[PDB]
Amino acid sequence: IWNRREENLNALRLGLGYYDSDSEDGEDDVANIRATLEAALDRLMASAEKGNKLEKKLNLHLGGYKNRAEMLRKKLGEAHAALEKARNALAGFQVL
Amino acid sequence: ETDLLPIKTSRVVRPRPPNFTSIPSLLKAFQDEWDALVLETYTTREQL
Amino acid sequence: ETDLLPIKTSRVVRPRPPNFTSIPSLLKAFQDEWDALVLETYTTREQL
Amino acid sequence: MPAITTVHESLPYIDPEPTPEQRAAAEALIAEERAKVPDDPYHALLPPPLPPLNESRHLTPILQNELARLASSPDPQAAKMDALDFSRYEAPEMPSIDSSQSLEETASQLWETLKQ
Repeated sequence: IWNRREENLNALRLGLGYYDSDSEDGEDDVANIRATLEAALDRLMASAEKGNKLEKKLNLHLGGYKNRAEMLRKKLGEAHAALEKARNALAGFQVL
Repeated sequence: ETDLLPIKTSRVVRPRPPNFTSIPSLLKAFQDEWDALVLETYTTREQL
Repeated sequence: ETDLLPIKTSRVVRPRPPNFTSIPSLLKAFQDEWDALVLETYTTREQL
Repeated sequence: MPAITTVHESLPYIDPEPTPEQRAAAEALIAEERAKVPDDPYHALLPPPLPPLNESRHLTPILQNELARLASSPDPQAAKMDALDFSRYEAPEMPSIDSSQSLEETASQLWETLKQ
């Protein structure tokens, strides 16, 4: 019965509590869908504002750590290149 | 550890579709699958 | 009668066909592509 | 390990450093010797060449196609692939439901906006 309800009525239609079984008018369903879309847009805007504030706080907290990690990665890459050059020079020096 | 017995059978060779022959197509398919899964989870939560 | 245990599949979740568009299948394909690229890069680095 | 086994009577720490004119004369003699006989592409000291993308045992056909697409670009450093649809993850605006639009089409547009 639940599968038949989820197959006849859409999952988006069944997910809203304003979809009455006796409401056969499409205008009422359209108005309910518009109200649900407006509420979802407001909730998404509030969640996006909260996430932006949290991301800004985390960036202000860890910008120095990120810069130190980037500098360490650049130093590690330079050290790897220097180690490869030194290994090639050492092999050439041993052959010579 | 003890109540679960592994099954040793032949590997299910999933056929690669010709549409998923490029990295961008596979990435788009994965993004569409993730969006569909997120929408299904949201619909299931709303229905619950 | 004793060493053979039957296998039953639960129908709580929806039946997902074993296609290449699945999230685990896409993740496995991406991992295989990354492993192949890593092996090719390692061979090229050794040759270089 | 290098495959160079030639022995040349060179003592950099013992013999005097050659002058730039002497180095130029030695380079000219080496160039004359190089022009005397053709170079051998099948030399034992030279390693084998790199195999093609299709002949690589580790490169996949999709990886070969991506490598061909990258090589076809005039600037491989700036060759950026096409991004995915990131506009669908943004905030969905209210759709402009026209007065002449049908109820079913408006309901479908509202359902798509609600799903987004």
